[PDB]
Amino acid sequence: ATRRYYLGAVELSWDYMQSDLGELPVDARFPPRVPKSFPFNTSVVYKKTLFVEFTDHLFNIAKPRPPWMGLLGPTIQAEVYDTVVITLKNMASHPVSLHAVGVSYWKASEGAEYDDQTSQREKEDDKVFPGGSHTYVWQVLKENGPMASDPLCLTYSYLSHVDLVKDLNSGLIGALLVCREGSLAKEKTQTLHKFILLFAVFDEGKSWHSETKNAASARAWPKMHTVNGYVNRSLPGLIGCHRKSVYWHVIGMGTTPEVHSIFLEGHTFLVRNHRQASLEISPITFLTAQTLLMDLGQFLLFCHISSHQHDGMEAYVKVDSCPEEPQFDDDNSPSFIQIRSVAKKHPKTWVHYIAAEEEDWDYAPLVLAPDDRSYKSQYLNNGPQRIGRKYKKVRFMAYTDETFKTREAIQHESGILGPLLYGEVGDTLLIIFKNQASRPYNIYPHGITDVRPLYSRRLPKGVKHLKDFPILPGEIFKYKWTVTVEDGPTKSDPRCLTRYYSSFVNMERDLASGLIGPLLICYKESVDQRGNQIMSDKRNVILFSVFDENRSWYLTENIQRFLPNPAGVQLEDPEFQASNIMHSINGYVFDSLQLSVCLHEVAYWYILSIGAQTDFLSVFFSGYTFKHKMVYEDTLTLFPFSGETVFMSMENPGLWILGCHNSDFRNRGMTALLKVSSCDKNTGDYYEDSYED
Amino acid sequence: RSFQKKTRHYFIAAVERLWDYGMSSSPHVLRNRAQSGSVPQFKKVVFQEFTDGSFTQPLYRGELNEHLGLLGPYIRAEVEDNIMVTFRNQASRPYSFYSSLISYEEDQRQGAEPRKNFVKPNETKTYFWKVQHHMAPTKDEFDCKAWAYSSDVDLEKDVHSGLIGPLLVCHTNTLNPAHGRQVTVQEFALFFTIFDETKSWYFTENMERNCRAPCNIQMEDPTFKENYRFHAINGYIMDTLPGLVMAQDQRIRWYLLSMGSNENIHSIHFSGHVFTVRKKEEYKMALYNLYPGVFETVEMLPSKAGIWRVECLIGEHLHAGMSTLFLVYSNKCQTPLGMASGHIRDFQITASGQYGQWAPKLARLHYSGSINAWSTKEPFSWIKVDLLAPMIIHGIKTQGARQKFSSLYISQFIIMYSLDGKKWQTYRGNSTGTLMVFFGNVDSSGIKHNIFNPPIIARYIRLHPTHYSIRSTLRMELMGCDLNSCSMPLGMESKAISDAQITASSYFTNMFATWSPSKARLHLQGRSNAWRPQVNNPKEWLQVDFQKTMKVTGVTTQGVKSLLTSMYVKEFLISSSQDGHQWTLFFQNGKVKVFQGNQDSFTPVVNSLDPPLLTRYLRIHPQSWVHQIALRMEVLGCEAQDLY
Ligand SMILES: *[C@@H]1O[C@H](CO)[C@@H](O[C@@H]2O[C@H](CO)[C@@H](O[C@@H]3O[C@H](CO[C@H]4O[C@H](CO[C@H]5O[C@H](CO)[C@@H](O)[C@H](O)[C@@H]5O)[C@@H](O)[C@H](O)[C@@H]4O)[C@@H](O)[C@H](O[C@@H]4O[C@H](CO)[C@@H](O)[C@H](O)[C@@H]4O[C@H]4O[C@H](CO)[C@@H](O)[C@H](O)[C@@H]4O)[C@@H]3O)[C@H](O)[C@H]2NC(C)=O)[C@H](O)[C@H]1NC(C)=O
Ligand SMILES: *[C@@H]1O[C@H](CO)[C@@H](O[C@@H]2O[C@H](CO)[C@@H](O[C@@H]3O[C@H](CO[C@H]4O[C@H](CO)[C@@H](O)[C@H](O)[C@@H]4O)[C@@H](O)[C@H](O)[C@@H]3O)[C@H](O)[C@H]2NC(C)=O)[C@H](O)[C@H]1NC(C)=O
Ligand SMILES: *[C@@H]1O[C@H](CO)[C@@H](O[C@@H]2O[C@H](CO)[C@@H](O)[C@H](O)[C@H]2NC(C)=O)[C@H](O)[C@H]1NC(C)=O
Ligand SMILES: [Ca+2]
Ligand SMILES: [Ca+2]
Ligand SMILES: [Ca+2]
Ligand SMILES: [Cu+2]
Ligand SMILES: [Cu+2]
Repeated sequence: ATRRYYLGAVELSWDYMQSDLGELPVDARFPPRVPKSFPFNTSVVYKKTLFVEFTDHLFNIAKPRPPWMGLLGPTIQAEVYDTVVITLKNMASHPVSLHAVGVSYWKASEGAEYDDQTSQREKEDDKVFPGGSHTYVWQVLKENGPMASDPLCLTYSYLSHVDLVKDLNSGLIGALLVCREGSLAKEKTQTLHKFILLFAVFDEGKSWHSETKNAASARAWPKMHTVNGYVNRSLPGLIGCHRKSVYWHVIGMGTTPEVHSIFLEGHTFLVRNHRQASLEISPITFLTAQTLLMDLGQFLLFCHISSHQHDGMEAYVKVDSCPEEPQFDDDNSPSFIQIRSVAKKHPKTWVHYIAAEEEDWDYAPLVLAPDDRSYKSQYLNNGPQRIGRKYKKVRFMAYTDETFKTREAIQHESGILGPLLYGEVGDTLLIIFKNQASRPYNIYPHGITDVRPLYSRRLPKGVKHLKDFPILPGEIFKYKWTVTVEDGPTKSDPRCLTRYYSSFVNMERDLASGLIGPLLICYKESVDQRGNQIMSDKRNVILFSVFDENRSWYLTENIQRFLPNPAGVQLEDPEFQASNIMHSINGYVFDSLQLSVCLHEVAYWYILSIGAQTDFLSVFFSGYTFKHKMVYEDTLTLFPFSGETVFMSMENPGLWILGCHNSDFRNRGMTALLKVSSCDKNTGDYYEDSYED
Repeated sequence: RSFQKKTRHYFIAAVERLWDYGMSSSPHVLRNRAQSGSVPQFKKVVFQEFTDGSFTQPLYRGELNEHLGLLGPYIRAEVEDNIMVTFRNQASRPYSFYSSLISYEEDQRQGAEPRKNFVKPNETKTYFWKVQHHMAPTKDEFDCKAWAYSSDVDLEKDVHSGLIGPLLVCHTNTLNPAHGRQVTVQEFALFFTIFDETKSWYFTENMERNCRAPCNIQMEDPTFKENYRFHAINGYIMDTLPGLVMAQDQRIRWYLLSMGSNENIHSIHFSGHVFTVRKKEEYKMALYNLYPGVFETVEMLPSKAGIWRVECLIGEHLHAGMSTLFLVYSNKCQTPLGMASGHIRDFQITASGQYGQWAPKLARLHYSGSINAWSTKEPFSWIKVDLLAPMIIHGIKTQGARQKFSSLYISQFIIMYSLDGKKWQTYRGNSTGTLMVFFGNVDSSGIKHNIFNPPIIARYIRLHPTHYSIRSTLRMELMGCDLNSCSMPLGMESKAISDAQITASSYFTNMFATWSPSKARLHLQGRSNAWRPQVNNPKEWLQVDFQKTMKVTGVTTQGVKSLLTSMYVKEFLISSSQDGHQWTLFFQNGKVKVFQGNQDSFTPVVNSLDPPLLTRYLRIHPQSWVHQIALRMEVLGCEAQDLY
């Protein structure tokens, strides 16, 4: 055929309901509870209107269709060519239309009301009205298909364009997909894994009536954060298999720069063909992806950021046993007889006698300037109610003499960061770690998945996942980080995705104080390198961060010292607050580092950001400004979604004095900048093979 | 000693200007009390190019660069060669040119950035690098890159008051060797963003027009906050963006170098239009969330014409400007405007002189002794036309006339256009020049069929004889295709419509005569060529089983002229149907609309149709005949959805 859909707009009311659980399928159900009427400790509700179902005309009114949805306007899947047809009946008060975004039209579709020389009956369905039900038309074009390089199905949607703003916010949108020819072939017989998330910011407090003067109608107040239209862990549906994977259909939406990020307390995501686990999502995007679902149980698919949590956005996703249908110093380096080149494949486990102790740190040592300099000084130079310059925090060290070895020492060309740590695929990590600070903290890696404290997969008597608890009081614990491939680089991605680790004594706070480090991840087996003694090769790391001492467990121990008056100082006001918020940029501020990059020094920068939230522009501006390659080569650019990351090849054929781009409002002349060098001389190698060691 | 091996120089500077929008204001005092009137103006600064003589000559441009927004000039450049960017200041704050590729900068105990910083105004300077590959298009197509330029003095303060540059590139044998860049397809750069002002130029700027409007709390915070916020691409809040002359069916490529503050993450959309992109493959999309500072180019294509739009789907920043229509056309029509055939009435015209009865009421083959064309004299003459409305023009034709012995023509003219007279454009075109110098004829019956394409638009077209033979003069019938690319023949004449699809009532047949509708098409001739009913009644009807539905922009009529007694059709009506069983008369302004046409037969005449009918079947009935009721004809339309 060429299938025809019939859409409505029944003005119904929303729940954001509770219960969740399941419902008991096929022959005999019972949605949970049913304790009668009175105050179910009440569940606020607003009234909206969303596109709908129906086989012809009918009345209807109630709750949601296929559990995992209801809200989400009716999904429209389609093959290529076989044209689709609609017919919306505005059974609502809003005159709303229907757009399309991503296909063929004829002006007989782009629901708009602008100067488009065409006149009515061209602008007819380009905007309907109450009670009036008007028909729609558009085709699936060859110029609209996949790209033989694109997954078989493009995440697309639609909605009523008669003013997005006072529309969307009520429920104007559904799912629209297009995919390779005869496709009703294998979807109509196998993949019940046709699920489509819908991260939205319904501002239901902009779409229906006004007032403001702090008893029959329906509305209350402000913002939201949801998914498919649910919140606080709620939202039924969502179930995947074991050995098999799933396919995600996302759709941004928020009618305002308000962004929203999202991980999966359980996985790594696959877009394009790059591991990214984070669904870096914008105010309105159509990002598809998937997930090789190993393991089992339920994971908190949720929005990871700032104040988007308690406001919802969190939604569980379960998995289960699926059916089965089969038919002064320096002088050492030994030597004997060279075996030509020497193969010897497979992996090996890395060692790390590392720990985390206290110490005061400063973002100096550069110029000063009192009174006047009310910027580059509210920090580095302390006052009667200012301390800046140096604070007492705690980082990660490789330690040179504990009771269990060492192998450290370090240059400042990599700030407070944690002694970097490679990770070949398959390879495994042993991180003999021990406290050595005041308050017990932890150390977990954010990029891996198999993290069981070797010798046994058990856990501190009572507990669940080392993160949330296993604090260590001044104790010492042995860790094992094993590395599958799931944990690392595809093909389409440059091998070596940046990463990081830190405490989870809570799941965040400690950090700010100072605990942090990088943790690469890569793969290869052709022809490697190295060095010897105190000489590395992949020490190109950088990470900007928002360190708010106003939250470090050492604000008092810091103050009572560096601060004149004992504790007479003020409580907390926008005043000194922001005057104690130094910005790292690798923990250094304004200037330091300047790095040691040479001429033609083919570089390989591993970079990321942390601290506070907000996307970030960042670049190289020097004796060449500089470009790099995130596949394609790119300008003054680098947009990492905070608490997120990506590295980058930076073949360095430039020069010196590199304003290291933070390129963002206050951040610029508040603290960041930085520089880069341009050396010369010193090098070796060997003719045709390997030898220098 | 004289050959060549690649290099490109570009003259450019940073001048200040005035900035606004709008095209609908209020009279001197049409409301004696107080209402509107104002016109928010601004003192921004952008990049301009020329030759060297600063102002006067020849800081100039225009034409396919209409859409250039504030944006500097398209500083293109293939690969491997060298960018020669000579720059001159031209305003306050010593701004500075810059691009991530200002690479290959000597070095030697100096500072390629700590020194080349800013350039005090007045004083000028140049920058000149090599086109290294570590900065350019790849094996994975999208033939031209999209780099960017702007001052690195304060870095932002600058950027805001305008001053922005789109430096693209391409690879080797790719750009029209000499005078031109690419063209294999069309290139457009749309710079999305959010202008805030204040955090911009300074003093005077933020000081033009002062006081306090309706419902104010204070200033410097609760004042007209989002008022000084421009939400626009190339700075054209509201569907104000200019230069978007499309080209139905010509691969296209957009350079969407966004940038801005930290809110400017505008997820762009192209009103009903998909496309492709690359980053190591043919990844396809229909939206693109340009992040402030990004750049990415994209390759789409218009399958159909009409007017569409583009806008940050971010409800707010959209419902606040940022959006434009890109008028695309159908190169397949270039239909004649009819300056030979009646239609365009003598009414529409004018020049500056009749110079002897020779005048605007004459043009294109009109033959009559020696009063068959327009003419002029020595003065810097000029002729204008008013299509009665705006339309697209694929091009014009031109001729001449001889007076007794000596002959008259023209040899080169310049064209000017606009949409209200008030405005006036001295049309450039492809080839270089501060204007496009065309070419005339050189005798009567020249016919220099020129052809804008870059096609033009407007309602008014002027022609200015730059050179002529003894006496300027001419005829013509310039042709176009109009707004939403329509108005072109449909079968009938082209015989592209089965004479089995044209049924009708009375069809008098004879022993010589045989006026079966099968022979009822414009200009047609032959044996019993035209249509004649059994007998001339005041009703009758001719049918056209159009088959597939259609959009009709109008109809043309005629009438044979047989054996010493020709005959036309003056008054008449038209029907419409969705099969041969239901009809809907075409009423107008009120009841029926008596269509007036034909005053002879040796010519064709046509009726408009304020409200374009559109059906798969069309009937027609005449009223005020002449001698008899003959009719030959054809319609007017442009395809549109069917099988429904
Ligand atoms: C004013 O400026 C404008 C632009 O700013 C200039 O106009 C442009 O001129 C160029 C010519 O130099 C035009 O480009 C032409 O493109 C056609 C393509 O026609 C085919 O495809 C059309 C749709 O494009 C798709 O298919 C293409 C397949 O060829 C493919 O590349 C593309 O990516 C698309 O997917 C379709 O509408 C047509 O029906 C047709 O199928 C091309 O044919 C032109 O010439 C080629 O030349 C080589 C070598 O001479 C031939 O070997 C090829 O076969 C082509 O044919 C021509 O040459 C043969 C003899 O070789 C000749 O017999 C024939 O008549 C052709 O001339 C050419 O590349 C571009 O389209 C114009 N832009 C516009 C407005 O559309 C003006 O030059 C400039 N000056 C003026 C007038 O003011
Ligand atoms: C989703 O989960 C969220 C998790 O917090 C829910 O937030 C809770 O929302 C309720 C009301 O919706 C709050 O109830 C009130 O709590 C206050 C105590 O805190 C307030 O008062 C202090 C006083 O100084 C003030 O500083 C705080 O800012 C608060 O305003 C009581 O005094 C009131 O009587 C009332 O009970 C909860 O406090 C709040 N939880 C938190 C964060 O503590 C959210 O409502 C849930 N919504 C969904 C999606 O279901
Ligand atoms: C030095 O800078 C001044 C401005 O700071 C330049 O003055 C302009 O000169 C041009 C002609 O060269 C005039 O058209 C402008 O009106 C002048 N601007 C004004 C009003 O200041 C000057 O040209 C520069 N060169 C010198 C030294 O004369
Ligand atoms: Ca319509
Ligand atoms: Ca419309
Ligand atoms: Ca923590
Ligand atoms: Cu969020
Ligand atoms: Cu926006």
